[PDB]
Amino acid sequence: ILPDSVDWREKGCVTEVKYQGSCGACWAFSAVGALEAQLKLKTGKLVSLSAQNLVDCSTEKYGNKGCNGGFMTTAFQYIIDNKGIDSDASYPYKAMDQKCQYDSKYRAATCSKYTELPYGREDVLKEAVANKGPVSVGVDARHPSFFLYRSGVYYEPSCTQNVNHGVLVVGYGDLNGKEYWLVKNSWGHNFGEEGYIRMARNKGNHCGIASFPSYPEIHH
Amino acid sequence: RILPDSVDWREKGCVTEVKYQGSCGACWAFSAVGALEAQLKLKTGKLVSLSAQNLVDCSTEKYGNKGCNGGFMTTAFQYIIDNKGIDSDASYPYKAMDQKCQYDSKYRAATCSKYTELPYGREDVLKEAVANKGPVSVGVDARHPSFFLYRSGVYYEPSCTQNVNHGVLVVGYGDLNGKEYWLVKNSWGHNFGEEGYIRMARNKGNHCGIASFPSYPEIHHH
Ligand SMILES: CNC(=O)CCS(=O)(=O)N1CCN(c2ccc3nncn3n2)CC1
Ligand SMILES: CNC(=O)CCS(=O)(=O)N1CCN(c2ccc3nncn3n2)CC1
Repeated sequence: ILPDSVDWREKGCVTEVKYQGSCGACWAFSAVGALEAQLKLKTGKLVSLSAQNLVDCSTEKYGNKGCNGGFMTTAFQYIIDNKGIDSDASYPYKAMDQKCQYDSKYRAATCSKYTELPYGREDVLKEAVANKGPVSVGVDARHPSFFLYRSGVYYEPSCTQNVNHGVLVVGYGDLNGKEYWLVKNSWGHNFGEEGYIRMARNKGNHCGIASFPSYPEIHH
Repeated sequence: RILPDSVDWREKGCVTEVKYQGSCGACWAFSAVGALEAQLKLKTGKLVSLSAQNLVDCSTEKYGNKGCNGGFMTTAFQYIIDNKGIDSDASYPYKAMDQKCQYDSKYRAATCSKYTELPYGREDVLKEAVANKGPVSVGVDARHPSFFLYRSGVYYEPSCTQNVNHGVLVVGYGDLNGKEYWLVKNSWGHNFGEEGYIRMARNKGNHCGIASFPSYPEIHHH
């Protein structure tokens, strides 16, 4: 039986909200956010990981275009193949495409594998969030309502399953019986609920939130 | 590692005739039914072309697909799961255009119980899956002039990228004159390449993104 509500912030597995700026690196923030929780579960250390390392190094060979978009799964595969990702501290975020400056001397995390959840299954996503950790997802954020969101459970009638924005599901619950996904965004601490959006849950895969979920894992 | 050096699923009667998608970007749909066709043959002993048009018309907005304007092999598989079936090509023929969903369970020729996405860019994992499970849905970069003009041998395009735009089916692998290849069934009719097939470079750094996004469906016992 799954818990009615989950929040990975209460378990000390979620870093401060970041600000992607004018660089379309949401995919990179989504991927490091998921791995940050698994690093905390593995080492007891909460460490922001380097989104810039993914933008600069997980490039053409991973089907990624840095500030012009990419994939959380191919980010995870890069971390696998690369045998690490640097700390945000050692490889900070500049909101630009740069030459790969990865250095193994600044490795903060590894990744052994990743798992893609089945298309559109909100019950499978609930299990994964309860049982495994925060989950990288794509949502359709290409509606003005997403940008103007301030508080409560987000529902956009024009929302589609054509997802274009990488974010991190860090929990779920209900607001007076209105069910939501708790979503960490990468638009800084002033966006929505101090960087978070509660997106309608069990509403026919609303904005494609359960379209393409994935989570990484660390060996041991 | 421990796989056969060559595979060709046409030797097992698991591959249908090459199809012609025409002026409709339904390669995703052809890729998906092609993979499921092999699994249907392995399960029931019968080779039956399945309805790419059924996917175009029915596996739509909900599945992140745009019919003649592109889609995904995985969300196609998910549609066949959710729908509990896919009609035969014969009952629901291909028109190279977007139509209203006309799926009818009276003409169901296959089901799907699950699908599997392979890890990004791992040609050894793709080899195992092709040997051990059957044909595999993949995306390739088919944007380069050289691809349209391919006639024979092993295709290697230095300008190829991992930006894939075209859904096709890996039906085998091997080596020709000291070049390792993937055997790829295309959906541009039998005038294209080797009666509708292209041999694409294998173990050449994930050439044209062939191993970028592989997937295969399965059919369970009940
Ligand atoms: C600039 N914006 C971005 O970089 C965001 C990209 S995203 O989060 O919107 N999303 C990532 C995952 N993706 C798929 C697609 C098919 C699939 N089949 N299996 C997995 N996937 N993943 C779709 C796009
Ligand atoms: C008109 N053209 C088409 O319809 C062809 C589309 S495709 O075959 O080129 N290809 C399908 C698989 N797709 C992904 C992407 C991300 C991902 N992450 N995980 C799995 N995927 N799969 C990429 C696109």
